[PDB]
Amino acid sequence: TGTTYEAETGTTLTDAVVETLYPGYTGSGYVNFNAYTNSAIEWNAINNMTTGTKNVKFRYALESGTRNLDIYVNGTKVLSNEPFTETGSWSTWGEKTIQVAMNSGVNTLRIVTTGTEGPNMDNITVTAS
Ligand SMILES: [Ca+2]
Ligand SMILES: [Ca+2]
Repeated sequence: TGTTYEAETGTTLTDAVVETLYPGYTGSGYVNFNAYTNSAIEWNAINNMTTGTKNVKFRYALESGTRNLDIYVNGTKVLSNEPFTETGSWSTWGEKTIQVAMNSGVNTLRIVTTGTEGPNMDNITVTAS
């Protein structure tokens, strides 16, 4: 089974802030990206048992539209403009899972806005595929 990492703690934020306005988040809050481009959340301590493909499941809210994020693993961009589709409400928390390669031990994962801003981000769950 997996490990959940909160977006709001254990992370470095760039042009993004922790908030609690919309209910239903896990932990102490969620992250609101503020800039249409170059806002970011970086997890610096994702800790895996093995090297291989991981399921990374984002819990997020997005009232309308699709917003795209670049995704970096260990400093290298591995997904470009990955879509996050609407959930319908800022208090509807949906899920999106990507499959990405990661290493055993401690890894970093960063998600970055690229022109469409971002979903409000609650947490990620990482599971070996
Ligand atoms: Ca925002
Ligand atoms: Ca959270």
